[PDB]
Amino acid sequence: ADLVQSGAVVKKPGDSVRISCEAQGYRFPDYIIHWIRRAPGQGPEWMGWMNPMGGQVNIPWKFQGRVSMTRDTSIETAFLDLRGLKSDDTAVYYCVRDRSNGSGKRFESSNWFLDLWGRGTAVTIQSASTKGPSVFPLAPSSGGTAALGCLVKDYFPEPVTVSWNSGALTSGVHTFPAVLQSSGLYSLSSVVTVPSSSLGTQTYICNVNHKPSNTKVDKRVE
Amino acid sequence: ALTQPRSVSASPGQSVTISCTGTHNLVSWCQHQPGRAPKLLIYDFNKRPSGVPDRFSGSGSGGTASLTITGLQDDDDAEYFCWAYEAFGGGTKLTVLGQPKAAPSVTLFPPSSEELQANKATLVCLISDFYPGAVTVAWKADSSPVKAGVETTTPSKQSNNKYAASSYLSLTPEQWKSHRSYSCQVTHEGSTVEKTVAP
Amino acid sequence: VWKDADTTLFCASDAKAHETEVHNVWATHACVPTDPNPQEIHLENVTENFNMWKNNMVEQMQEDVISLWDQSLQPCVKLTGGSVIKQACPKISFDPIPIHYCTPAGYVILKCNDKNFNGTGPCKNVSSVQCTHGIKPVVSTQLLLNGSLAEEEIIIRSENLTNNAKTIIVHLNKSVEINCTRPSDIRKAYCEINGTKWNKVLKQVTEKLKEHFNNKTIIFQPPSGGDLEITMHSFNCRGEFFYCNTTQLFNNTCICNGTITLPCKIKQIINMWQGTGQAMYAPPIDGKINCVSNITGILLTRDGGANNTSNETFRPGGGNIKDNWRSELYKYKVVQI
Ligand SMILES: *[C@@H]1O[C@H](CO)[C@@H](O)[C@H](O)[C@H]1NC(C)=O
Ligand SMILES: *[C@@H]1O[C@H](CO)[C@@H](O)[C@H](O)[C@H]1NC(C)=O
Ligand SMILES: *[C@@H]1O[C@H](CO)[C@@H](O)[C@H](O)[C@H]1NC(C)=O
Ligand SMILES: *[C@@H]1O[C@H](CO)[C@@H](O)[C@H](O)[C@H]1NC(C)=O
Ligand SMILES: *[C@@H]1O[C@H](CO)[C@@H](O)[C@H](O)[C@H]1NC(C)=O
Ligand SMILES: *[C@@H]1O[C@H](CO)[C@@H](O)[C@H](O)[C@H]1NC(C)=O
Ligand SMILES: *[C@@H]1O[C@H](CO)[C@@H](O)[C@H](O)[C@H]1NC(C)=O
Ligand SMILES: *[C@@H]1O[C@H](CO)[C@@H](O)[C@H](O)[C@H]1NC(C)=O
Ligand SMILES: *[C@@H]1O[C@H](CO)[C@@H](O)[C@H](O)[C@H]1NC(C)=O
Ligand SMILES: *[C@@H]1O[C@H](CO)[C@@H](O)[C@H](O)[C@H]1NC(C)=O
Repeated sequence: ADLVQSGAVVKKPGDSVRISCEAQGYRFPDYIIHWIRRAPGQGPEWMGWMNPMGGQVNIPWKFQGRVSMTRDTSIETAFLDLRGLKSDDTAVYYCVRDRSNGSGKRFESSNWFLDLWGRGTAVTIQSASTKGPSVFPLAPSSGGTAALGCLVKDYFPEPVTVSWNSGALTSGVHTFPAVLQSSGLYSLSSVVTVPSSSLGTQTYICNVNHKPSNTKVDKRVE
Repeated sequence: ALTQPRSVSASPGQSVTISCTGTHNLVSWCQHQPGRAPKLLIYDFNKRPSGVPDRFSGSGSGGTASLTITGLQDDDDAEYFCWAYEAFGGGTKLTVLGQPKAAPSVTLFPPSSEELQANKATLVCLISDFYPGAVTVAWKADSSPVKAGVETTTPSKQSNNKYAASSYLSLTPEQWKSHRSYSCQVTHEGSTVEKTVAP
Repeated sequence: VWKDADTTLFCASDAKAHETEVHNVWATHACVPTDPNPQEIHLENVTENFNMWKNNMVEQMQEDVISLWDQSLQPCVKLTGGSVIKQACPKISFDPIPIHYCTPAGYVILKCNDKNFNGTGPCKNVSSVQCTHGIKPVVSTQLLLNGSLAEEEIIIRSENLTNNAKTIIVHLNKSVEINCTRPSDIRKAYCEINGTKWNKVLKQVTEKLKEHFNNKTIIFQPPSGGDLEITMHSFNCRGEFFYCNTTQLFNNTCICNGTITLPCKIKQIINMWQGTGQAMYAPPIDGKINCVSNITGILLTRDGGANNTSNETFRPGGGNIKDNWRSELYKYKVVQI
């Protein structure tokens, strides 16, 4: 008894996506099915429920017209359809089985009874292209504390490989996870803690390398 | 729609309480292990299904609902969610502390001369070595706040079981030197730690 | 003294052993003659707790009407998940007859008579009966037809009204004729309603719905998705299957002042309401196919979300036909002596 979801996918702005949910181990025709949304950096968002007996749907305004919850009781699979994707639609979607509602012996729950959960399907809206990085120096400023680094602006996709001074500086280096910004682009930062007394006696260089973009950079920091 | 704090934490044997604030309807709870299919824990405030232990329990009245897990184990480390019909809680990361607490080491950089040569300003603010990984970043113009232009991150685990994150404030050249100061505050378990950069 | 209990009931009817009309054939061999001298009993100064949304009489009526339709209707072809049998598909006579539901020995039915009972609360003047009243087993969608009317006020029934996944039933004070007719291409028909009547009734239903949803404004909308039997008002008139577009009945702009006519169609292939599969029928009979029915119930589903908005929308159609039985069975409750 579980809900098998289809695999993750990428899409372009506009566009439209279809996702399955093959029910296993129970009577698919009974108990409705809710579709819920988890977008990066936000709390779960319900999208509607679908009664798999007749196919009736209940969908809040936010998604009228743009979504359709369907099914095919012949192979006990629900379906979610989203048209005209933008950035705020990039998310992981689950099909989930209510069991306090529909035909059949319901569970007895005054609230909604979200018994069975799918594993999720990720859709990513890549309003990107490819491009490379534009790297700029993070300069130190103002006991022996001294931090510097290497900013890597607007690239796509992962990964980039950063190696300070061609593999001479490795201690105290901290490369942070890259951000997928508004644009659906990548950008990251790499810092290092150094001796304050070492500024002036030896200078250091970014080594940003975006291989799928074919990009090999060096950027010196003072 | 329903509030719910972001972080809980305890150590293999005590007891914790996550709560959901919102409005006076009944709430059920759900556990979500990393990438797995979520699991119903307790429904209609206090009621508990079968296949789930007596340690998980809950209640609710007055506007907020409580979900308690006693005698914790090293498999309860997951996200927890609550719902009242189609009102949903934001989630609460439950961390089972294997190591001790750590406060954030926060570093705030300015936009380089080269950045402004090409007409883009980005304040970087990196957060280091904190545990658990539940951060709240905030940028503020001189004294007042900002909400637009901020692009934060989910905390990741470093090479030694603590956490890191970044935060970028993208801005226009004029609104970089528009005024006096700019700062990336980091709220961690109760208190903030605030850096500051100026033109 | 009595306690709540659940047991197998039986049915009673006035069916004819010689009739070929299909409900009479089912009812002579599945039911007994109606009680020759029935009489009810007042339960002075006693209160009971009815709950029309957990009543086993409803499940039993569901299984009964399923059996009746399973033996009764003769499609040319029936397809049910891979299997598909083909049988002779003659025309049939068809007109629902009232059915009563009798208790066996050692049980008895209790009757809520609180004029404005909502199906779930406690009850003031409780009665004791042997059987129910004559309940007509007419499957239909969106509209409830040929049933009984509310005594005093229009009444609004649900499990909770703040749950949107749970159906809402509205019981009218005043029936509204829907006069459906296929005149003497061969499938196009039309249902007619006195528009003034129906629109006055719908304004009254809006006023009640605003009563229970914090004076908030409410609006009607066509069903959103799914198969034809939900999206349109579907029913069976003398063996033919009518599907009527009901959008002109839920016309908010005209809370029209004459005759509404719904474009209906007779359909060859249908999906069986027993969830079973789909079935194929024979082309319709000749002549004037008439069906004057009373509209005496509506079923709505409220659009989820929009707890932010200052209005609530309602669409016709509520789940599966089991709840139709609730529409009439709400006021009964079998107990054990
Ligand atoms: C039904 O009536 C009872 C009181 O008799 C009340 O508590 C309950 O809210 C009512 N239900 C509905 C759906 O109105
Ligand atoms: C209780 O039901 C009876 C049905 O015979 C009805 O006549 C009577 O008026 C009801 N009681 C009250 C107080 O209305
Ligand atoms: C239709 O409603 C009228 C009330 O005006 C009633 O007299 C008649 O018996 C009803 N017919 C039915 C339910 O078939
Ligand atoms: C219908 O109910 C309303 C209010 O519930 C009432 O004003 C009206 O008189 C009722 N209709 C009849 C025919 O009694
Ligand atoms: C019903 O409609 C038919 C045809 O439209 C008409 O001949 C008949 O008089 C109508 N009957 C009633 C009771 O309205
Ligand atoms: C429709 O019903 C109204 C009742 O308000 C009455 O005038 C008559 O029965 C019908 N009128 C017309 C014009 O059909
Ligand atoms: C609507 O709410 C107001 C209070 O703001 C009240 O005057 C009125 O009674 C309410 N509506 C009805 C139909 O009672
Ligand atoms: C009913 O009519 C209106 C307008 O044509 C609309 O709701 C819909 O197109 C129709 N219903 C159908 C085709 O099921
Ligand atoms: C609603 O009623 C009137 C008909 O007189 C008009 O505003 C409109 O065309 C109707 N809408 C329909 C039938 O969809
Ligand atoms: C409703 O009742 C009338 C009168 O008894 C009958 O002719 C008609 O067939 C019934 N309608 C349905 C859908 O059963």
